[PDB]
Amino acid sequence: MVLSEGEWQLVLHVWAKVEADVAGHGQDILIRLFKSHPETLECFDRFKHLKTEAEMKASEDLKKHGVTVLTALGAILKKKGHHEAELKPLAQSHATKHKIPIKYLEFISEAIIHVLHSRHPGDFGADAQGAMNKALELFRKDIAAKYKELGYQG
Ligand code: HEM
Repeated sequence: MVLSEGEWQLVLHVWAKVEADVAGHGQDILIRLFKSHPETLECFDRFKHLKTEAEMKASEDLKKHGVTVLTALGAILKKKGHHEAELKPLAQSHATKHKIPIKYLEFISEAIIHVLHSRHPGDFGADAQGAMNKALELFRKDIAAKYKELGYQG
């Protein structure tokens, strides 16, 4: 994959909006993931009992984890594909400790796209959606290659 500089700019321009309310984006993303693909909730021992959207919005622990996820993702996107150093510790933990399959990274990618549409209509048009899709796909493909370098099938 090779994104155009334009595509990267579309990505980073919408990312600036995410940065204006990182915790709100993070909550909405994790909640949308858990709603759309409930099996994913089982991966979080401390959260896995939460039932309703309002319950999840009140979890300080879920909100903190959202920030943690989006901070790491932000640093990776800003590398414009030159993210081997940032991916390594993340592949390590997600392959070996959390045991997350690549398909669940696909599920969270869908949730990111939904939330960006939900919070930023007018500024998340087809072109920005396409560029964000491509950046997230690159991320997932590169993680999957890292898993295999560690000897794991993601
Ligand atoms: C954009 C995609 C993702 C990013 C950037 C991301 C990032 C992170 C970061 C930075 C951490 C803490 C440090 C670490 O353990 O490596 C973490 C922990 C974790 N991640 Fe992810 N992650 C993503 C997707 C997922 C998905 C889809 C799942 C499960 C469905 C998952 C499950 C977990 C779990 C279980 C932990 C440990 C949580 C805790 O006990 O506090 N991750 N992730």
